[PDB]
Amino acid sequence: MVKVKFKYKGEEKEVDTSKIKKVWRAGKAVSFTYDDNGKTGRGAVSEKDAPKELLDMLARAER
Amino acid sequence: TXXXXXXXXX
Repeated sequence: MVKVKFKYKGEEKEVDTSKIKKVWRAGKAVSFTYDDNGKTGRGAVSEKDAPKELLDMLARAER
Repeated sequence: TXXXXXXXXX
């Protein structure tokens, strides 16, 4: 139940932590993918602006 | 400049 708010192509958006699938660490940024109902959408934010639940998800995907 | 930096938001 954590929200993540990110800019996509100069457009503001956000989605639930749940809805997210893939979380990659790309330098200072967190890159990721999510399920926007049927389709898959892509997005990213800086590691500095990220909610704790996201960053936990990132550490989990690094095992 | 404004740099508008065009923010380019790039």
